[PDB]
Amino acid sequence: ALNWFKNEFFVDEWNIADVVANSENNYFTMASERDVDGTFKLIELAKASKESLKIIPLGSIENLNYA
Amino acid sequence: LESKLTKLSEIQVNWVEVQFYWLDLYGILGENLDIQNFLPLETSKFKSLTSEYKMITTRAFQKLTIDSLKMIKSSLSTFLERQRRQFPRFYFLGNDDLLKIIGSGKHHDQVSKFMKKMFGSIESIIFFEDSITGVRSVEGEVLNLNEKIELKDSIQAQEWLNILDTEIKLSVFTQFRDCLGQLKDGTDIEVVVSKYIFQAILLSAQVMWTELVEKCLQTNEFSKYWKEVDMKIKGLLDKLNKSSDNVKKKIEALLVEYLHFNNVIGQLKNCSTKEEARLLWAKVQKFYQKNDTLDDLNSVFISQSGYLLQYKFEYIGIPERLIYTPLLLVGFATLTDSLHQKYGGCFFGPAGTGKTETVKAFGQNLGRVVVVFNCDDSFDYQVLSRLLVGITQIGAWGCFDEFNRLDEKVLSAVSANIQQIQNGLQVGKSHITLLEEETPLSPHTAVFITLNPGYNGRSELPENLKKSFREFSMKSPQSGTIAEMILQIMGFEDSKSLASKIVHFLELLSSKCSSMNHYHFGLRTLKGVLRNCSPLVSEFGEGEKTVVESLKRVILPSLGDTDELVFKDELSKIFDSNSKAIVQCLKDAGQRSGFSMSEEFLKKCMQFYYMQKTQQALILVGKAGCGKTATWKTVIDAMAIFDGHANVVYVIDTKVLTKESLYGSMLKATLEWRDGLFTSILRRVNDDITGTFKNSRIWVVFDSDLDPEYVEAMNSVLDDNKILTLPNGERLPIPPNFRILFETDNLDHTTPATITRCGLLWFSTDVCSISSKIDHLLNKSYEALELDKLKDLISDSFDMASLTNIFTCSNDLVHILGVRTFNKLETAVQLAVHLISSYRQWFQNLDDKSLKDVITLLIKRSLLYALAGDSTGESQRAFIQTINTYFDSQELSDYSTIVILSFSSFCSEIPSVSLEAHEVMRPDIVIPTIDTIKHEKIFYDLLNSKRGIILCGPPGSGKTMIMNNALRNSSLYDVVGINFSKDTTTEHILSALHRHTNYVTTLTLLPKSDIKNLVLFCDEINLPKLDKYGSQNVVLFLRQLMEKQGFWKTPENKWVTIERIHIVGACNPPTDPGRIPMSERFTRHAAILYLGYPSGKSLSQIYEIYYKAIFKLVPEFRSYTEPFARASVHLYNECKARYSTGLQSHYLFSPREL
Amino acid sequence: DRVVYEDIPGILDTVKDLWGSQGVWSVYCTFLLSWFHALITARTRLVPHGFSKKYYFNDCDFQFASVYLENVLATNSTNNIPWAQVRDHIATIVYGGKIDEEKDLEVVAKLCAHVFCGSDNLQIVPGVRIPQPLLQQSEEEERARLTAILSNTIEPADSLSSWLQLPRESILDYERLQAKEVASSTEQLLQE
Ligand SMILES: Nc1ncnc2c1ncn2[C@@H]1O[C@H](COP(=O)(O)OP(=O)(O)OP(=O)(O)O)[C@@H](O)[C@H]1O
Ligand SMILES: Nc1ncnc2c1ncn2[C@@H]1O[C@H](COP(=O)(O)OP(=O)(O)O)[C@@H](O)[C@H]1O
Ligand SMILES: Nc1ncnc2c1ncn2[C@@H]1O[C@H](COP(=O)(O)OP(=O)(O)O)[C@@H](O)[C@H]1O
Ligand SMILES: [Mg+2]
Repeated sequence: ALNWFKNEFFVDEWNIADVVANSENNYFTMASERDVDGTFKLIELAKASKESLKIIPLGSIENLNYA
Repeated sequence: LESKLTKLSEIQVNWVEVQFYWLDLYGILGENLDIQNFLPLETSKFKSLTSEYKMITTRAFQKLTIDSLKMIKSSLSTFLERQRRQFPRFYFLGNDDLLKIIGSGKHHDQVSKFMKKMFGSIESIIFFEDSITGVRSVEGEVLNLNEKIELKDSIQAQEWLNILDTEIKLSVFTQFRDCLGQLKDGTDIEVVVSKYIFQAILLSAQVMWTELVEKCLQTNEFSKYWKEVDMKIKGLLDKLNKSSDNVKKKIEALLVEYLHFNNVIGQLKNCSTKEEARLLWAKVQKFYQKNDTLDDLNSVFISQSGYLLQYKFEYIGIPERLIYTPLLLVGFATLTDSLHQKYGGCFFGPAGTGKTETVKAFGQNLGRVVVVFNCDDSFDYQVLSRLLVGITQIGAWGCFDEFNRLDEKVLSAVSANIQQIQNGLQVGKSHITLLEEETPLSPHTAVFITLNPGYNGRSELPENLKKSFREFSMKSPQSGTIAEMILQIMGFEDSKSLASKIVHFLELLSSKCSSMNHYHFGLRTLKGVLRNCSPLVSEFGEGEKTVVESLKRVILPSLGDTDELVFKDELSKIFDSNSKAIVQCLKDAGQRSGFSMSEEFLKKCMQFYYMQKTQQALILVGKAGCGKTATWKTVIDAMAIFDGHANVVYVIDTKVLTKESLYGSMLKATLEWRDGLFTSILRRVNDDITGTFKNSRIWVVFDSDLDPEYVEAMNSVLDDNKILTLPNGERLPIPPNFRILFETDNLDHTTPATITRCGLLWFSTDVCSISSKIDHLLNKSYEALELDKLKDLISDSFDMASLTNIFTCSNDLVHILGVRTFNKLETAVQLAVHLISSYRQWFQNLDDKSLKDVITLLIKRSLLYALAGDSTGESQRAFIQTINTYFDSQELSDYSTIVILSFSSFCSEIPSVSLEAHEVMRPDIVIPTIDTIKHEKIFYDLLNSKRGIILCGPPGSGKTMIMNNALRNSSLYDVVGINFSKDTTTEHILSALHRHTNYVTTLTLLPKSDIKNLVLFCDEINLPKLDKYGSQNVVLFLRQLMEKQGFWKTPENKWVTIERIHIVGACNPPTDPGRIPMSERFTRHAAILYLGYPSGKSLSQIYEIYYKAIFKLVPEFRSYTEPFARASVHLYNECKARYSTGLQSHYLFSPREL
Repeated sequence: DRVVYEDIPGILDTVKDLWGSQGVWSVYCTFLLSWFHALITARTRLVPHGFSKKYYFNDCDFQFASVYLENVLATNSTNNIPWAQVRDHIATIVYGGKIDEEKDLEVVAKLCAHVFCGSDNLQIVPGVRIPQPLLQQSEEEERARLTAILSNTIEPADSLSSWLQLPRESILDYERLQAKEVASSTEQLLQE
């Protein structure tokens, strides 16, 4: 019954690839709960888009300067 | 003469340090050729320093140099980094050790000292006529190299170290090949044990076992091979009793492996079908061998669950082999699963389950020593990355024990580095880029982490880091199998039933005891029980008496009051069932120390001695002032008497010093390591320049609370690793004679990771009686000073029959700053003895009755001001009434005193005060009342008794006033004023004494003056705030000053001595807002005086004296002094009553307003 | 631009995603592993009944299980596939490594026994059935056959109970609580 509204009215859904492709912004923010990380989706998207990701974790001054 | 000797010793130490530094400099640059051209400016600086050192040496033979050398050490950082790059195992050595090993151009004996640091299982190198014959393991095993290494004079350390490293692998492979060929010839392993090293025999036996088991698996027969393995195990068990110690260790480890072989074959025999047998054989680890490889070191590979790993053929020695439990095999399987894709192995679960040991055993089975690191808060991103580039170049298997202890920022930051290492291993990258320098990546490296989640003060790994590790749960180990196999190996005739009884007893003790937080009865206590039962077979035999005695000696001291009865009942239910010299030595040590050997004290001393006999780290827990320090000091004295080994003790307070001062801190400006205090002590013990610590027992006592953040940095020290892993990479071993003591009052905040590692002694009640404590205190006070006649008078007057009822009556009083009456005896005894020794001058001109009455009056006064000195006026009156009734004796009243020997009162002691008009603004003026002179006299009497004084009372009561008024009329004491705040440190106290004291090396913090003592008046002592674990830095610092009489200097880790500095504290009631209760371990050392508000009549009299002094200016209104003062006092009282703290927080009124 | 990443709620959606993200027995084992991963990740959301705690299964576990399956199929060229070995390794080492409890290990082993039973006719869900590969198909033909099997599946409204083999009481409790929370939130959202 909860999903009936989505199945009835809205006839389209957007995944991460659709949001990245259909947005004019060059800056994106990703949020998730603890113990769930979605960087593999971004790596797969970069592989599909034939681009290169530079994975820079933050937390230290050396990584901040590198970033 | 003593000062001259101390100066000569300091000059000798400085000269020895300068000579060692110059010898290292001469070795690295001053002697070798073609080494001066790398850095020409540093070459010229080294030439100038060498010329200065030569001139100084010529002047001495006929400071600033050390400063210049230390300045040019920073110029040698790049050179040392390149030297570490040349031989990658130098990352485990310090800079001074690196200087020593490079500078040994022709000595070639300093490298055998650092074998243990660099290699982990080699303690020395066997030399023979300027050549290397072989290496010697830590356990004493001797490995002979295949070919002798020829050494020259121009050769330096790195290339001969590299060829020795390769020769060790070649020798291990050669011994393995010879042993495997001899086993293929058909001989039994009992003759092969006494020929080759343990690792070769282990690998050959494993290869033969897997080949024969696969042969038996080609068919469906296992009984013949199972019986053959059983006879082999019986043969090794028979050979165990008739072999040397080295062969004993070798046979024990082979027995572990053969018991695993027999277990696997027996499990395979009981399989119903072929598929179950095939699955079981695929699950267990198998040691195959390539027959077509032309490379020798890659010819043996290890298979488990399909995946393949390569044996490295690194020297292991004869390690303590672990019992093969099913959890161990599943852990090996998941480690192989993680390492197949070059990931990182990970184990998580509660402490004492076999995680670090499992990783080490996996490394040993894979033929390499696992280098284990103990992570800490100080491990920043740069330090951890330096450790990673140390272990990637070497190729060693790095285990990061306690990975939760890292900061969350560091855990997030090193995720890129760990992913880079994993990707470089997976894709075969030759060079990885870490810390902006391209370093080679050895294909043998791996990373392991063993976190312990679910504890306080531990971070959580981010998921982008946890996705790089394959974690496995290690919640429940199999203690039954471990106990059964260990008991079988040690020679116990009944092993299955005995191990089942041990495990059942431990389970029932865990289930039927009180729910205290320090009761952990897991795998570590079973290992301790077995390790204690191993020596006991000489005097008890391999049976049930041995295990019963071991269970008692391990578990009983850590139990409470009723838990001891539960232990005795359960030990009687499950199990069926001289020490004269040590007891005599203990009694002699107590007699020389002045203690009274009761049943409780002797029982605690026996428990301490028997538990330390096999345990290296101890915790002593009990009430404040229950007898912990006396216990371990008496036992150490008895140890020195009984064994003849001298004892050195280092009492360190853990929470007074910061971690950077305790362990150490890298200086980020120059990347230079600075030794802490415990690290400095350990390094001095390990180096042993003078040979003093060779045959002496070293005790390090941590006399403070068990902060997890402070103690879990020593996790690798406490457990079987016995290695202090520093951030810079140094691996300081713990000698067998180096023991660590933990003295604490509670275990509320400590973790099970610390309690389980250390043997624990619990003090349920005080170890001394009340009268025995009084007698010992009297003896100490007598020794601190006719004398024989006066000693009998005080002791006879201390009648215990009235004293016990006096103490019972005193227990009912209301005491501010609550201290047990067992702890207040020092004030009473020392004050009474000081008063007797003060009035001894006029004790030769009076009769015996007068002497008895004066002594009784002084003892009654001391008992009053000790037992009820921290109570209100009405309570003090009630207590003086009850001490008068509970003692013919001279009566002491509320104002009784002795003047110069006659008894008088305070009403005749009041001096007339006629203040001038202009003297009101002088802050040192005090109007003498009864309470003022009484408090002043008792404060001066307590301060002359060499005791700390804590003055308690409401604000504006007159604590600082009584301080200044008592100390103004004396030329023997100076006063320094320190006002504590919410955020006060030890550095503020030391800064307030920098202009008042002198540092003299006779170190000693003597007062600046020569005739006047110094009094440290600390105000608002409650104000310094607790940390997140509930401890005050300043309060423990002042407790250290009062009790131990000194402190450890943070920068040069040296001990000072406080000689003529007294401490007086001023505090408010703890019920006041913003005030916190201080620890009783500090308040135990200080006499407490309660200074209350003056009475309304007394306030009116004081301020009518003030108003008369004022109205001396206006003579026509001198008749209104009393109404004005009474009006002002009434106004103050009504303002105090009406406007309370409940309306506003700043509505605090005092006589300061008046 | 803000994107919140979370696991796909549906079971069939998870199977479709894991299948579209990718001899013939390797394809068959990958299909079975994708089904098993979807079922176990759907079971993880039921905190008090599906498991005894909150476990998170991610793409690394699927990658390791797939690598193990490929290694088993590569090293056993006799086509006597050790399904018991695969069951034990996946339920104990790959997916059961993080499992700290014992009943959860039992339910993971039962899920592996249901999915990786290696029978000719496998009823992984009450509607769909996965026949084993034949001896003359191709890789592309096998992929087409398995995606045709997946496409024809229609997920019933009680997939949290009928597909996971669970009693309906806890499923009804969980669904009722979630529906109540969402409906109350949108009721107080719609009133103003
Ligand atoms: N057997 C004994 N005979 C005489 N005096 C004893 C005996 N045992 C302990 N005492 C006395 O008990 C007092 C307090 O004991 P101790 O110094 O060992 O305290 P502690 O356990 O170190 O406490 P804290 O945490 O306050 O430092 C000492 O002054 C000591 O003289
Ligand atoms: N077969 C075995 N497996 C695991 N632990 C064992 C075995 N035999 C003995 N032990 C003992 O169990 C203890 C496990 O400690 P460990 O779990 O490694 O500490 P940590 O929890 O810090 O890693 C060790 O002291 C070791 O002596
Ligand atoms: N002879 C006296 N007897 C009692 N109280 C006095 C006498 N003379 C002054 N006082 C009051 O005692 C106060 C001293 O308070 P003070 O000691 O400074 O507070 P604290 O105890 O918090 O340091 C003075 O403000 C003064 O008003
Ligand atoms: Mg550990």
